[PDB]
Amino acid sequence: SPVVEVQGTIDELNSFIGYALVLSRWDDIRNDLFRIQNDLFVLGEDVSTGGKGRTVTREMIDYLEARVKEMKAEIGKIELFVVPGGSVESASLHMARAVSRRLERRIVAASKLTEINKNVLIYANRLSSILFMHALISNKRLNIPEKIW
Amino acid sequence: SPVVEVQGTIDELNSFIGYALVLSRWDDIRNDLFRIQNDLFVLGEDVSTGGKGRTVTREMIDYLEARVKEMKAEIGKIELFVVPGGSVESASLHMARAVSRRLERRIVAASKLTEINKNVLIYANRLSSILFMHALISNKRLNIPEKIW
Amino acid sequence: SPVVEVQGTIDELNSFIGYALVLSRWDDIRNDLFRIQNDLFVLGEDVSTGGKGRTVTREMIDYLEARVKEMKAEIGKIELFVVPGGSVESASLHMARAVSRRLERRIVAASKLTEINKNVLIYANRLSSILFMHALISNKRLNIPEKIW
Repeated sequence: SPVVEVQGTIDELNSFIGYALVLSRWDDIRNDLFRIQNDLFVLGEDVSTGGKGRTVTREMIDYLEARVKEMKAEIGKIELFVVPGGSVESASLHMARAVSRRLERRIVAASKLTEINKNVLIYANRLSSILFMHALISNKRLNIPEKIW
Repeated sequence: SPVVEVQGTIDELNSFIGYALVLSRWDDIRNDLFRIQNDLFVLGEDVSTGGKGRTVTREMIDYLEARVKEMKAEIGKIELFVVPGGSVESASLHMARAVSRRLERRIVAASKLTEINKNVLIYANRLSSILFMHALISNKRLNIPEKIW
Repeated sequence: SPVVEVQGTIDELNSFIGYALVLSRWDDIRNDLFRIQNDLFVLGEDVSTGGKGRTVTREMIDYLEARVKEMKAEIGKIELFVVPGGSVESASLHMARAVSRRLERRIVAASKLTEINKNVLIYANRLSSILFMHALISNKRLNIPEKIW
């Protein structure tokens, strides 16, 4: 309000990511998540300072994209319509992903009323993607098959 | 936006249900929850395709109602103002229930701007009810009394 | 809608608090949380009955403030920009805190359309504060250092 809603959602997302992090059992995913938590403070500042302070960089976005590609290689084909769940590790990541998608919606809504750097929405979008991959990888490493609709 | 918000909330709800499912210890509740997760994909399609694709059926609604009646028989009298919590199993179901109630609110809001089949809101309403019953049953089976306000 | 959104958020918050309560390992925090869950029913009635029924008292607000001061003494200096997480106990409290902050936003929005007692927003604000302190105390007692951005 106008960006207070976005800021609040970033905060909520960060808390959900912290929860997923505590449950994660792998260093690569844990490192991704901790990096993201720090990136979210930058995203918040970018949005709040109208881009006058620290800003979301293309490098930050590229890291998420690179990790997504790497994990897609580990998973292989991804059948559409994955039922979210399986393990608590994956479940927590799917909940975090849902909040990240809500963040995307809030950014889009706020952008129509206030100026927001394009990298903010782009980062949020890539974050939703990496969290989905984290969820799939977690189940795979725990020997839990995905259920499809 | 107009239904993007509803779709996003369905997604969030599905993730919370998946979490509650992983924590559940009984086949009847687990089966209800998995059925619901699949029903939510149908609900999403109904809303997105304006009812042109798959739609929420009265049969789907009736199943939830039948299960609610069955569980009400197991619980007996339900004193109003149950403090949500007790066990992690029940706590997760109460969180899922809160999101389902949010889904109801989002459907009502969207229905004033776009056409949405009546079965969509009805299903969402019954879902909020069954999740409440799941929470009560879970505590009962775990020997945890409910706390009342 | 106008206060239906506030009521729904209070419900969601109560469910998140119940989750954090189940995970808590200390009587002081557990007692605070249970008191809050009961206070939330009062907050809901205050909002719904337009202040005609039970209302949020200054005493209820004072209790939260007193507990916050007490816990600040246990923590000592609080470096700004705490990354939410560390333990599942703290993570759940940070998630609850995010929902409480959302409640604050919803109350502010609703107050511009309907009359709401000032104690309602004040209580919500203090609740967000105490949950943050609960999260810090939980990690401290579990020998988990906070991570700072």
